[PDB]
Amino acid sequence: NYTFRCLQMSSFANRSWSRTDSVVWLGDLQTHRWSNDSATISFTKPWSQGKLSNQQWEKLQHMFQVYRVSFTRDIQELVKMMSPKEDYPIEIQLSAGCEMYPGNASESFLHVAFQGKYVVRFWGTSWQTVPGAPSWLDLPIKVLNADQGTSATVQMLLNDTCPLFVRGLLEAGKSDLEKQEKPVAWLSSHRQLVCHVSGFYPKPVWVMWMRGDQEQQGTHRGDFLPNADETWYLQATLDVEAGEEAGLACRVKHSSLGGQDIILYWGS
Amino acid sequence: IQKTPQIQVYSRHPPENGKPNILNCYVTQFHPPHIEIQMLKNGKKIPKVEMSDMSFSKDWSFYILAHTEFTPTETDTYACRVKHASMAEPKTVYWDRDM
Ligand SMILES: *[C@@H]1O[C@H](CO[C@@H]2O[C@@H](C)[C@@H](O)[C@@H](O)[C@@H]2O)[C@@H](O[C@@H]2O[C@H](CO)[C@@H](O[C@@H]3O[C@H](CO[C@H]4O[C@H](CO)[C@@H](O)[C@H](O)[C@@H]4O)[C@@H](O)[C@H](O[C@H]4O[C@H](CO)[C@@H](O)[C@H](O)[C@@H]4O)[C@@H]3O)[C@H](O)[C@H]2NC(C)=O)[C@H](O)[C@H]1NC(C)=O
Ligand SMILES: *[C@@H]1O[C@H](CO)[C@@H](O[C@@H]2O[C@H](CO)[C@@H](O[C@@H]3O[C@H](CO)[C@@H](O)[C@H](O[C@H]4O[C@H](CO)[C@@H](O)[C@H](O)[C@@H]4O[C@H]4O[C@H](CO)[C@@H](O)[C@H](O)[C@@H]4O)[C@@H]3O)[C@H](O)[C@H]2NC(C)=O)[C@H](O)[C@H]1NC(C)=O
Ligand SMILES: CCCCCCCCCCCCCC[C@@H](O)[C@@H](O)[C@H](CO[C@H]1O[C@H](CO)[C@H](O)[C@H](O)[C@H]1O)NC(=O)CCCCCCC
Ligand SMILES: CCCCCCCCCCCCCCCC(=O)O
Ligand SMILES: *[C@@H]1O[C@H](CO)[C@@H](O)[C@H](O)[C@H]1NC(C)=O
Repeated sequence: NYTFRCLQMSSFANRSWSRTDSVVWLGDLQTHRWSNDSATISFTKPWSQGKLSNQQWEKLQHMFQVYRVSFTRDIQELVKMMSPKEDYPIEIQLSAGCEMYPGNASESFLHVAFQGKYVVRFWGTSWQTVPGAPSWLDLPIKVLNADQGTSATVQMLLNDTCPLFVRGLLEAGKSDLEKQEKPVAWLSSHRQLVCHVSGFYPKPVWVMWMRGDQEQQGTHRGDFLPNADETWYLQATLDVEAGEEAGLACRVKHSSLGGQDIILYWGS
Repeated sequence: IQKTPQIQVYSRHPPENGKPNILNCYVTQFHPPHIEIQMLKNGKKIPKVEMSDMSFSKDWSFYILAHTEFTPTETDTYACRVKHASMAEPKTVYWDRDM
């Protein structure tokens, strides 16, 4: 499965200052950025245009160009109309895209948060507030639903443009998406032994403290932390009675290694 | 509501004294998105730090990754210092020399 997510972050500081910036991910690899400072959407991979021709990409970009200006005016007009019940600053985020599965099946989504909290989604043929969202959103969402053209455009973008575009990205970016990068590991430290594993791609990995053949149950996996070169970092820690670290090893299994696991013996 | 940044500092390759490497400062779980991040060598601002684009997670909180070339040695300390509206003073997290 690969999830394509277009993430928009818009900050409205006051009546005279706002900015909107976007980033786009296919899985864990960034494919676009769109700075406020930029007229056009920037490519972060040689395959960022997918299988679209320059003309078709221009048309898609044009639609976003119109949307970005339209969205900014819409929010600024909403805040004017609500004044002074809704104070600046305002932070709006939007996460839109689609999840691609086996066969050629996909599900799309479009969620919007206001001040850090999920409040609105597009679903089916309409925008809706989510339960718990502030009641002052009901009226502007009802008005947005009367815009049949925008509704048709969004239903096209979610149900059609998204999975089509992403199918093209998956073909054009195949060698980057299927890349294998090998982890390197190192050890450090009544106490806590730490096995650090860095540089692996893709994300699935198995890291465990071992005594010979026996997995040490008390092994705790840390959070996955990103490196800056599209690989991952993870530590696994084990609390051990002092003096009894002899015989322990960290073992790392990862798709890039074949069946040649990394084994790092403590104290050695 | 404001959320306070979490700061983790870790090395791209095994930290070996005298060996050029890359130090990361991953800053997560904050809101609003405006933030100032510096990486420090012996308590002073390192000039060329590179930053990822800001992005956000499923829970809507923001994250960003800072990184800088570094060469660890046993006479230098490293840190990541963050200023954000959620905190009255900047928060500094020192590299533990192991991560
Ligand atoms: C795009 O796909 C939409 C569905 O996909 C979901 O939403 C999109 C945004 C993506 O996120 C995707 O991944 C999601 O899974 C699709 O939306 C569907 O649109 C049709 C109409 O075009 C809706 O049908 C109407 O349904 C209501 C009943 O709806 C309620 O009950 C059903 C369950 O029974 C629920 O699923 C809904 O949530 C509601 O609770 C009927 O009353 C209505 O019948 C009336 O109108 C029809 C004409 O359409 C007449 O023939 C009838 O006799 C009645 O007059 C419709 O049947 C459907 O609800 C909606 N799905 C959802 C979940 O809302 C959209 O059309 C696609 N657009 C394009 C351009 O491809
Ligand atoms: C995110 O991107 C959006 C969209 O591009 C940015 O919004 C646009 O911002 C531009 C730049 O501000 C804005 O253009 C200004 O409109 C003003 C009033 O509407 C104009 O009066 C103003 O002209 C002044 O500044 C220009 C330089 O930027 C000068 O060339 C010009 O001579 C004017 O300078 C006089 O006036 C200024 C005060 O503004 C004064 O201090 C100077 O000394 C001099 O007296 C600009 O043309 C666009 O209209 C906006 N586009 C839209 C809304 O579609 C947005 O700002 C970005 N956000 C951030 C934070 O960067
Ligand atoms: C503080 C409030 C919280 C905000 C939560 C609300 C959710 C905001 C979502 C609003 C998104 C749409 C904003 C623009 C829209 O109102 C409209 O002005 C424009 C312009 O509309 C006009 O032109 C179009 C064709 O360009 C149609 O003809 C439409 O009928 C017409 O009104 N429509 C488009 O750009 C359609 C593509 C929208 C993609 C949205 C992706 C998130
Ligand atoms: C904005 C979500 C639309 C869903 C899928 C559209 C198909 C391809 C879009 C690629 C680039 C999108 C650029 C970011 C736009 C924005 O958030 O303002
Ligand atoms: C709005 O906020 C901006 C960004 O914080 C600030 O610099 C400025 O005072 C305000 N803009 C105007 C035109 O007053």
